[PDB]
Amino acid sequence: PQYQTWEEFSRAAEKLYLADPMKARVVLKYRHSDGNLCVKVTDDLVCLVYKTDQAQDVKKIEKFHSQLMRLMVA
Amino acid sequence: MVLLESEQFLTELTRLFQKCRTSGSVYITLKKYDGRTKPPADNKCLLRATDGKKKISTVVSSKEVNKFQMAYSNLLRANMDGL
RNA sequence: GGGGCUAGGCCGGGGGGUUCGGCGUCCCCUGUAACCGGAAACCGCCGAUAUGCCGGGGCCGAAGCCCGAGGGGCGGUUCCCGUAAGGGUUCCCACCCUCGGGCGUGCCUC
Repeated sequence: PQYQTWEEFSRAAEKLYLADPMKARVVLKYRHSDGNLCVKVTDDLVCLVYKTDQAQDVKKIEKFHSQLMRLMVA
Repeated sequence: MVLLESEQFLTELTRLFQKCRTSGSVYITLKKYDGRTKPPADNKCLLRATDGKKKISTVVSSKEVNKFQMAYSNLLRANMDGL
């Protein structure tokens, strides 16, 4: 299930994490030669995915990665 | 595989992005890590990066998060361009 | 049950290209807590028992490993409708679970 509304994608992602953090993983994939990136979050049953080629997302995403470490760590 | 210091993972990851501009994908897996080294603390996160060929990784824990978060968040921003 | 062993297992898997065909170096999609080093498209190891070769290391250890069915799921792909965007669909499938089989479940000691 791909998302478009980033702000919802996060809202799911973090719930999927909170539900089972030692199961849930978070992948990021970037491809300069195609000028686009993808972000995946998943325990191995449910899967949440967000593809984009928009400069504006990099911030949301870096401040999402930034947001998730916190919770895994503390 | 290359398990690296939080600090050195970044100068590696940053050097990785630069190999894969004219081609290749660059992955960054990031997940909660329980220190496991074979088949019991839980206060650590783990980052893997790879271009399909060379793999690097690092473990980040509470003491070095605020430092890492910043320089990583800031790293990504400088290297995820072309959009 | 505890201790000491050995047999063995894991240290990735898949799609494309190429091949008579099976692996690899190439490209691509993807896992792990988890391999280092060397050579390889004038080719490297192979022959349906083919699913790589050589050198070195770590871990696990009778632990496992392999074959089949279904479900979750990713990336492809077949065919059909459409002018297109889209929509339906066939067959594979990283990653995960369930069930069912096959080989193994050894040696010593307290």
